[PDB]
Amino acid sequence: MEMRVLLIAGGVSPEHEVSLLSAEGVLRHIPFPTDLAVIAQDGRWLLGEKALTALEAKAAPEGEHPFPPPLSWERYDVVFPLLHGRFGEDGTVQGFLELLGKPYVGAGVAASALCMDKDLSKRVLAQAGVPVVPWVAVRKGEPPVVPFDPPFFVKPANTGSSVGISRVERFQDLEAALALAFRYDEKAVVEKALSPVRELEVGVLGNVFGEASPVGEVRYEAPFYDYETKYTPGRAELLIPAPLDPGTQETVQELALKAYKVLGVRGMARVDFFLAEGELYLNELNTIPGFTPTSMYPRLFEAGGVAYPELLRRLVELALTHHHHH
Amino acid sequence: MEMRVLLIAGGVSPEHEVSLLSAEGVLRHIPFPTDLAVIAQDGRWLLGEKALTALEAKAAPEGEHPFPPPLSWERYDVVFPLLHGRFGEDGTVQGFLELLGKPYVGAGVAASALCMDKDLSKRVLAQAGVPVVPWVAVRKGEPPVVPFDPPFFVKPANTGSSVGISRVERFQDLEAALALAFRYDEKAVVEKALSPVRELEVGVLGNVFGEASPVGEVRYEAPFYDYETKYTPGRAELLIPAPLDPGTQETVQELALKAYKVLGVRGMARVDFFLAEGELYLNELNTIPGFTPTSMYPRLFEAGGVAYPELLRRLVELALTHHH
Ligand SMILES: Nc1ncnc2c1ncn2[C@@H]1O[C@H](COP(=O)(O)OP(=O)(O)OP(=O)(O)O)[C@@H](O)[C@H]1O
Ligand SMILES: Nc1ncnc2c1ncn2[C@@H]1O[C@H](COP(=O)(O)OP(=O)(O)OP(=O)(O)O)[C@@H](O)[C@H]1O
Ligand SMILES: [Mg+2]
Ligand SMILES: [Mg+2]
Ligand SMILES: [Mg+2]
Ligand SMILES: [Mg+2]
Ligand SMILES: [Rb+]
Ligand SMILES: [Rb+]
Ligand SMILES: [Rb+]
Ligand SMILES: [Rb+]
Repeated sequence: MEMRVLLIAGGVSPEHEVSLLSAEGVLRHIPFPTDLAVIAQDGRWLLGEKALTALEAKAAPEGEHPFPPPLSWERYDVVFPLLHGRFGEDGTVQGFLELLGKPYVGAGVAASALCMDKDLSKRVLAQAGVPVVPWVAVRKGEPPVVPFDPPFFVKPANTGSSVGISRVERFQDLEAALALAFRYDEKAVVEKALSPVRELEVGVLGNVFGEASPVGEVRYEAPFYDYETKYTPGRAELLIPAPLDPGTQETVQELALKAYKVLGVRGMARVDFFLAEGELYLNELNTIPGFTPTSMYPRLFEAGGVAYPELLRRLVELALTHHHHH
Repeated sequence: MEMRVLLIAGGVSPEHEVSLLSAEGVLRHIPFPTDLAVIAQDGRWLLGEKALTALEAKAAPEGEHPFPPPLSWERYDVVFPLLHGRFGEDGTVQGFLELLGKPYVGAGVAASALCMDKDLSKRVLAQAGVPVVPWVAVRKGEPPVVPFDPPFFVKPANTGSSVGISRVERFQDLEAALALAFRYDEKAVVEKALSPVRELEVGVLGNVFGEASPVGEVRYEAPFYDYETKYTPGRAELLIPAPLDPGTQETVQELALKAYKVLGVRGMARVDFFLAEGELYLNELNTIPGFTPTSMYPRLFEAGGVAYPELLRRLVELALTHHH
């Protein structure tokens, strides 16, 4: 194999540890020679053997090299950013790689920024006619104006892994939920809580001609699909294909591919939906989905006949056929 | 407080030369010690004396240092990207500066990326209830479907300075218009042309919650506000305050601030509008407006009591305010 890939994991967002878990899964299956670079929680980079050491430790609070790191970029044919959340999944790292001129996996600057913002992505989806849950944006230090009645879900606008998210039952509890959310972002969303709800997820793979995996369903005992439920082995019930009538599954895949085109994604996405009283809502799109042992995206494509090494090989090829097209 | 500013100008977009002219304006009025760095048209950087030489020449086709440059970033307290268009105004350079950790002037990654894309920004604004002209996007290689009558304006979705824009009067000319646009972007927009039309502009200054300048109106003799009209001395007249009914000036300023807040813009924008048959349309936001001798943003704020050195002072201060 002449191909050489640079995997970047870790990061400064609250999903630092999740990103390192995703790295273990990708490195276990990727069929190209791949080097790891870790972004420690302080923003400094660990390279070579120190990055592997940090991987085993499953967290890297302190790094060695201030950005930009002394990394030999010219050794790598493709860069694979596996950095969930702010400063990784939101276009920041993508902007750096664009300036380096390196082919890289996944969505570009604008689609990455847009899909990380739960307010702006919903505006664009709603404008395209995609159903989304009623919501309002709230900015820090500005009084909330919620045209609908609780229960609410309150989120930092740029969150992942359910960090900073509250299920809010009483309006009295809103200001506490917003204040938690504002620990992670200057902007929060307040959404109408669907209850009861089923949670459906579908993977997409492609640049211009996205293709959808089978639909999967998540079930759990907790009050919502929270951080502990997402990453504690065994806690989440991952059902593939979703135990749903085939027509609803078809509508979910159609909506996912529509949203992928509307939001301008490339490389990959995991698209999350809610199903409530027969109605589908697109919840969000994640441009760098998790690859942890409890993550849906590699499992969805496995069920669709795309094995884990093949899935990773296709992501790397799509990175190269995007760049060549310019 | 000590304050040393690093100004970056030039860039790889078609607004390269415009950006160097903006740099001349900024350097003439900025009240802080400021060094220039130039991105040449080939993407390589010029530092120190070679950057000032590039600036004097008003164009830098070739640079010295491949990205990322050996620039002594620690010497600067604030970075001021003055790079108009693709790879300077669209979030890419902002993403690098975010990872560098330095305060920097103007909109962040997401607001920069969205305001540069004429299709995406119209989607968001239209959803938020801001009036915008009818439009469609066209991807390179796909057949356009334009569901309204000509005339049209055809544009690269990422353009600035009117580069690659055509007024299309008949369907037979659409193909040539789109081929022109696709030299500059993989996505084009086709908009319903308003005709006749008046053009209004408002400056915004601030972080997310902005303050609006007076409204200015641009007049010119050319068929539209094109590259030559924009940058040739005397071709464009700025009427400030614009001749509007009082309800209309207020509506323009409210719409600008609403769009600014929805998009989450920081630092500055110049927000452009159309007025046709008494109806307002928001045309675009520019997060790195021009500072050339014929540019409107410094004049809009001059008319609202904010002189040029004070405008630049507030932009640098806003960058630090956000960073803290
Ligand atoms: N409007 C809602 N109604 C019901 N449940 C919700 C709603 N919004 C969020 N949730 C619950 O919170 C979970 C996380 O919300 P969301 O998908 O917005 O967060 P995330 O942090 O972006 O997720 P991921 O880790 O997939 O990136 C959902 O899986 C669901 O359990
Ligand atoms: N829909 C339209 N109807 C009428 N005139 C138009 C329309 N779109 C563009 N124009 C004309 O084309 C000019 C440039 O359009 P636009 O503002 O979209 O380009 P830009 O390159 O982003 O401008 P800037 O240099 O201000 O960034 C307008 O100022 C106007 O003269
Ligand atoms: Mg998410
Ligand atoms: Mg989710
Ligand atoms: Mg513009
Ligand atoms: Mg304009
Ligand atoms: Rb997301
Ligand atoms: Rb809304
Ligand atoms: Rb713009
Ligand atoms: Rb449209």
